[PDB]
Amino acid sequence: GPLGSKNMLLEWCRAMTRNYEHVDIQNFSSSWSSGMAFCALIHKFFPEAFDYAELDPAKRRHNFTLAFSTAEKLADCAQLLEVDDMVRLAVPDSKCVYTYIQELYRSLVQKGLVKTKKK
Amino acid sequence: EEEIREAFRVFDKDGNGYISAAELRHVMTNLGEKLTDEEVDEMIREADIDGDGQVNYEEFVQMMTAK
Repeated sequence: GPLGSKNMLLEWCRAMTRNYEHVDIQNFSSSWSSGMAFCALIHKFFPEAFDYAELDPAKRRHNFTLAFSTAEKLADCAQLLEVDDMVRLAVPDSKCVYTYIQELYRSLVQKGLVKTKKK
Repeated sequence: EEEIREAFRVFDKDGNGYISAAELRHVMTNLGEKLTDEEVDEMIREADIDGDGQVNYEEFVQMMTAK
């Protein structure tokens, strides 16, 4: 189904999900409750950001902060989400996540990061 | 006028205002516009496409309603 903005990012992130374990992005909500999803994505673009293998699902309190802060530190990502907010709610809104990844994606492409595959 | 917004709103499953250049062209041809592919590319070449990846449809809507 190409007719869907959310579908574009879904397959995009899911493509990287095949290169990870303990993570499965079914939807932009429940699948992000693990927190690791954020770090997995950031780690894929920034290998020198942190060690994903050293990250524990129980370290969710620091996981969100690590992902957000590092992304904002190396890619000046707009902090539309909060650590406390995400942990307290557990399940974030798909629109909030979409917008976060939206600007992030744009920022990565304009900096020649996502365009790592030409033809 | 809202029909144009809704047309893009069907594609934009979140309501942000940003879509792909590929989907954008599909909406333009879906509306049954009387513009050729050449003209589409003309406007496209005068916009941001191969830069950030997300094309704001709002710009096209306004432009279309002006002409």
